Amino acid sequence: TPWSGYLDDVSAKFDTGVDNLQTQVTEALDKLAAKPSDPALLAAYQSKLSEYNLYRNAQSNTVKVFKDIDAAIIQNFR
Amino acid sequence: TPWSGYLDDVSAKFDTGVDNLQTQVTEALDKLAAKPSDPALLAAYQSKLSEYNLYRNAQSNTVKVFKDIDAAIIQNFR
Amino acid sequence: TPWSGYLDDVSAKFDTGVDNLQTQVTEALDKLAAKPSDPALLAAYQSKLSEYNLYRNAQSNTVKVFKDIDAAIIQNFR
Amino acid sequence: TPWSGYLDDVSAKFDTGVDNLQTQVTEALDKLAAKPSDPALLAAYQSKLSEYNLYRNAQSNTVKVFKDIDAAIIQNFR
Amino acid sequence: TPWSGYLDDVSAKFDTGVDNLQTQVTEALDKLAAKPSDPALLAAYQSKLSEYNLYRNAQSNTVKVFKDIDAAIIQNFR
Amino acid sequence: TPWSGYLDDVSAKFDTGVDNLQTQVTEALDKLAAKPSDPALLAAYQSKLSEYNLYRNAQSNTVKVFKDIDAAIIQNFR
Amino acid sequence: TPWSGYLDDVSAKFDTGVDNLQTQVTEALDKLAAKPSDPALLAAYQSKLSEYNLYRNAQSNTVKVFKDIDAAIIQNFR
Amino acid sequence: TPWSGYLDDVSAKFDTGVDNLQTQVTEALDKLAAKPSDPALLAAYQSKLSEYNLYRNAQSNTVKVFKDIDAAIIQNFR
Amino acid sequence: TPWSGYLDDVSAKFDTGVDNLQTQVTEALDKLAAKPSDPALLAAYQSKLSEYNLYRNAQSNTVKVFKDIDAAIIQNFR
Amino acid sequence: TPWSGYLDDVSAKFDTGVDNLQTQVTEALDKLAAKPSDPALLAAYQSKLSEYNLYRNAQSNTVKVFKDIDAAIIQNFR
Amino acid sequence: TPWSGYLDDVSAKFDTGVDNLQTQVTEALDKLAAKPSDPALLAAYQSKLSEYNLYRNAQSNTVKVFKDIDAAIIQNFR
Amino acid sequence: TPWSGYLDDVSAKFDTGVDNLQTQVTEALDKLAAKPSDPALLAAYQSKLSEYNLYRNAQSNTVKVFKDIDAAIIQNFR
Amino acid sequence: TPWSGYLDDVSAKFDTGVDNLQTQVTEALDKLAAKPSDPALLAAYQSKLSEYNLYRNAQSNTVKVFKDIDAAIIQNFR
Amino acid sequence: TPWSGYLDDVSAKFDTGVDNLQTQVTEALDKLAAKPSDPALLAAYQSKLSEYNLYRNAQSNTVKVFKDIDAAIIQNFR
Amino acid sequence: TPWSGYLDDVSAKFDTGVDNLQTQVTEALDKLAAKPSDPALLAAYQSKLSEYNLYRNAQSNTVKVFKDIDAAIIQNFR
Amino acid sequence: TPWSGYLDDVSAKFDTGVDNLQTQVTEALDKLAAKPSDPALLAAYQSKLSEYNLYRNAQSNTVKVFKDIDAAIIQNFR
Amino acid sequence: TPWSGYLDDVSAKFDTGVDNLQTQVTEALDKLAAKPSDPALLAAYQSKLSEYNLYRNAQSNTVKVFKDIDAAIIQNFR
Amino acid sequence: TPWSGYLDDVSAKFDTGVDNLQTQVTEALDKLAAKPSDPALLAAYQSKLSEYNLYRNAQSNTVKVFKDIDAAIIQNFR
Repeated sequence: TPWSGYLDDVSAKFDTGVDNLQTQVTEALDKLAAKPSDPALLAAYQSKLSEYNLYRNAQSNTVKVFKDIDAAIIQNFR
Repeated sequence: TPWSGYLDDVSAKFDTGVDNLQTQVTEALDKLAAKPSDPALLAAYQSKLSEYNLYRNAQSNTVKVFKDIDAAIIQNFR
Repeated sequence: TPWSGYLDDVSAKFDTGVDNLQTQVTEALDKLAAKPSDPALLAAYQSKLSEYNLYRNAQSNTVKVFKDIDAAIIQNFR
Repeated sequence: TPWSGYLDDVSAKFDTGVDNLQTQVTEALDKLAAKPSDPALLAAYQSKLSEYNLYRNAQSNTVKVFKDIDAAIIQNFR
Repeated sequence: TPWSGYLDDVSAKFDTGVDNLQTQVTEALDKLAAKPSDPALLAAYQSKLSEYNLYRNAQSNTVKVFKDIDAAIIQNFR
Repeated sequence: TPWSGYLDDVSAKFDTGVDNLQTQVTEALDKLAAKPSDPALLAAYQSKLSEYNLYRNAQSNTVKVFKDIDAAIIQNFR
Repeated sequence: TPWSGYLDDVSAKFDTGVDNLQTQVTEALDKLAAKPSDPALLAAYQSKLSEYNLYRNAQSNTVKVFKDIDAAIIQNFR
Repeated sequence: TPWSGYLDDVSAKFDTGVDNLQTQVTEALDKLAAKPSDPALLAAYQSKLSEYNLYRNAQSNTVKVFKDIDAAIIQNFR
Repeated sequence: TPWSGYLDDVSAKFDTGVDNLQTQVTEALDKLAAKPSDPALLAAYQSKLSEYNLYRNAQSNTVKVFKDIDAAIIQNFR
Repeated sequence: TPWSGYLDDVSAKFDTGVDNLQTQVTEALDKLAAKPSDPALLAAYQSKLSEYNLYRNAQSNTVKVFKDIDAAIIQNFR
Repeated sequence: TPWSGYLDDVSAKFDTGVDNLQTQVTEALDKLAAKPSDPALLAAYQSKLSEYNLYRNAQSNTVKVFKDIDAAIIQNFR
Repeated sequence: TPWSGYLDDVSAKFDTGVDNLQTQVTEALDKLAAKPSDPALLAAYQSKLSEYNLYRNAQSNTVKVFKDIDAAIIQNFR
Repeated sequence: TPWSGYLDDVSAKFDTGVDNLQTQVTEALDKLAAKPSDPALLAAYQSKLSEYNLYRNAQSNTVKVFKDIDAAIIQNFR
Repeated sequence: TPWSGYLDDVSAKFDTGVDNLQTQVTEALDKLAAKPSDPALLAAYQSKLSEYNLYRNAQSNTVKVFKDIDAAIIQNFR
Repeated sequence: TPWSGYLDDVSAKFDTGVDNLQTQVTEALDKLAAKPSDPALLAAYQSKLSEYNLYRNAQSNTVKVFKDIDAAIIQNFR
Repeated sequence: TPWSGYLDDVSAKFDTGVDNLQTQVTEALDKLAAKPSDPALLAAYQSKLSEYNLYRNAQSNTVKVFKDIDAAIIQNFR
Repeated sequence: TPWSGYLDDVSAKFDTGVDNLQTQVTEALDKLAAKPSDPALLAAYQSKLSEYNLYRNAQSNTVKVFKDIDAAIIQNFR
Repeated sequence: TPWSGYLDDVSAKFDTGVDNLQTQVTEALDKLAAKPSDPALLAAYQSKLSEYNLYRNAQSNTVKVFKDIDAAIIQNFR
């Protein structure tokens, strides 16, 4: 079993919270790259890519805050 | 069950809001391509295609706004 | 009763200040998705969506300022 | 009964002063990780996380001051 | 009473400024569709439709400007 | 008498510098909404609205600079 | 009568120096939360909030300096 | 005296530059509407209307450029 | 073997997704330049060129988004 | 050797694709100007001139599209 | 003699570099407003206005860069 | 005569070094607030405000350094 | 000597490139207005007017392109 | 020998990469200004000008990216 | 067997408490250096590196405190 | 053999992790500068340059973090 | 001979490392201010100004680091 | 042979432990000062300078500790 600290648990709640968004973006890209002119594939890939962008930004900026909550507590040990 | 975020729900409200506009445009194109000289088929395909254009533009520009509402909130985490 | 700090009160003043803007945007989207070609539904949804964008941006950037007012006071404890 | 000194009492006044902020941040993270694109979940998680940051900073910098009040009195015993 | 923000008030000044232009275009269309060969109905419907086009364009581009005035002020909070 | 700090004085110099631009835009909108097809009302409202846009942007970006001049001086107290 | 030391007097000179800035920010927030799209309410709340930020930072960093002037004198008793 | 900014002065240079073109178009329309078959009235109204079209287009596109010169300077304040 | 990062893989999925669209546009141009008056060559070159335009725009705007997803994560390292 | 970019190569494929259409139009004009009443010279010059018109329009509108494909890629560098 | 810092000297090099472009635009506007239908006045005013636009944009964006060169040096004093 | 220490002399060298920059910014603001659409007033106020920002930052960060040079010498008395 | 920027030089290359086309159109109009029934004057005025139309369109659309080349470079200063 | 940094080398690779495109555009303009009605000169000048536009845009946006690669490394020195 | 004092035991509790965080950071760096554009590798390396930073800071500041607890006891021997 | 510390090893893992990205960007620039109008060269250079940007940012921000991990340990020696 | 410490030598290595970049920026500004519409002068001034920005930032942030290396050694004298 | 005490041996273990870091920083500065815009020279100089900073801080804080170990033993002679 690999070790997971608290920032790993905060980061992996977004990983387990979305089910297969990492797959659905790669699947919708492979459908779009086969035919980049279908409106139904562009509108589906816009929605999946614009959610993967907000997924990664929320999952990164949350880890950045809890790292700043912790580093300001460890600063007060000494 | 495939995962659906909030931009998927906003995009699929237009998908479920129109019933079979994705079908009616493809059906009216197949009737028009068989006979591209009937005024009744041209006038019916003009109406269906000009609604599919506004369908896709509204469904795309709405996802683009809610992606900008969200990305300016996630910007304020840190 | 759930706990509410000062940034919750600042954030919920915008929530209680608008009455049902969270509802009126979802209602106007459901009317627009049923018929994305009516000018009266597009002009009503433009106004509601452009107010929900300014609602969320003002409600987020205000919380961000009061969080920076507070964190610069707590910095001066030690 | 576990022993609690004076710095434990100062630290646990913040723990008992907030009711369930340690829970509400973990609950709002679990709601946000399931859907990191809802503006209502981002705006609620911004407020809860920005209060948990000020909670921990005030609860840490207060313990640090009272530890410096005490260590400068114990310095004057000898 | 439904909530109305400032962009709703700017949009509804055009709605209340014209009296029944939303009705007069629908009435003139119903008179024209019954007989699309009368010059008096075509010349009356041209005038009503060409005013409804300028009505919607002015009512939309004004909301778009005041949304850009506001979003550049909210940008300067932080 | 309400209190006015230095950023209030900088903001209200633009308010007192224009005489009744806040009125002239609302007056020209009410004349335009009554008849959104007159070229003389559109050309007068374009000029008033394009000045109100530059009025608010200059009045906001100036307050933002003097707030950054001050916050970098208060940073140097400690 | 509650006791007030010298750092209370330095802190309350800023409290009595501004008249009702603690009120004017809460009043301007309540006007802005009712309508977060009025440029006149955003420009007035920007000025009041950007003064309350400099008010609290100056009132905190001044107390921090006089606490360091005093603690370096009390250090020289022994 | 009503206030006039710089875009008002640029717009009113076209207003004062033509003398009574706003009158001469309305006068030539009233002469043409009384008799829309005189070649001398049609040829005079063609010239006046085709100058009023270029008058309004030049007076509008000039205000639009100077509004873009200014907004790109105010962008560089911050 | 040349190195390929993740943006190379996203860009080359469009390259491998279309088979020989880079060839079919150059072949249809060489057939059209030999005879730019055949309707069958113009209608075939319109379809191929209008797909190569959407191919390059989708393949470029996708790389631009994933470059912005990544640069906002690398921003949060420090 | 003069330099030739990609738009030069696209433009010169039409130049090399037609053999001597730039010559055949000038030759057929010189034969027609010597005798502008021969039906065989008018019918031959109609065909050559109507092909030179479609030659230049296709050769110009193709360069215009590839210039818009490129400028939207260079837009995504930054 | 009025004081001139380095950003004044950078801004006034554009002012002294053009001779009377601030005059030539106002002169060409006064000639165009007297007759907004002369092609020779429109083509001369297009050239003067399109140079005044690039004059102000270059003169503003240069001051903005040297202000950012300086503010990043003054940041390194402390 | 008011007393002036060494940090007063360092701070007032910037005050006497600029002649009337405290006046020229207030004069250029009063000219800009009367007409916030003139490019010549915006470009002059950009230069004056961007110099007043660097004036105050250099005059503050220099006092902050000499206060740290001195406080580390007074630390070595005992 | 009047100042001439680069767009003046591009515009005046067309002015100096044609010799007296501005004169020859005015001369051919004065000959045609004296007798608007001579085929030799109509055929000469058709050729001169149809060249003055292409002269002004090429001289205007070239200035418009070089103004867009420049404004996209000045955009990249900051 | 004049000094050339890395952004000079990136900018001058486009300068040396095209041979005489700066000359060929000025030569094709001088041929077009002498006769702005020849289709062969318009079609040759369209190709040269549309390549000079993409030349300058690529040469500018590349320098802008490498300036942003460098400024984010120099940011990490301190 | 190497000797381990009490500060070694406090330091090695963090070493044995994390399992292979010293390995997982080096493994995630080697995966990221092979492809520094994958969002899944950047988001995984952000979490591992931000935990290794808090690991080392907590493991260092704890040893620093227990070294100060001990040195103030050994000071009281004599 | 040149000396390499730990930050050299962290920096050179990105150097050895990409194979010849420092070469492929310089090769793709030399191909693009020879012809800055080919869509295939622009789309290949966009991908290589957007990966070199993320390469340098990740390789710089990682060295910056490990320098801050180390400097906070060396701070705890004394 | 003026005295030069080690930070003077570090600062003047950038001064002697660039040859005449302080001159080439002032020369390119004087050429650009004479004609702020030439693309060749804008593209040359963009490259020189964007190198002078990185010159001053690297030359300032390096002096700032070596001043922090030294001040942390002089801190350890006592 | 110059005399070397124990603190000289502790200080010179860092001097002999790094091979030519005192040279590699001076060599990388001389390469960077010749061209302060190359990303490869900035990224190499960042790594060398950030190691020279940790080299000097570790080599200074170690001498400071062993000087405090010794001075507390010499204190116990009498």
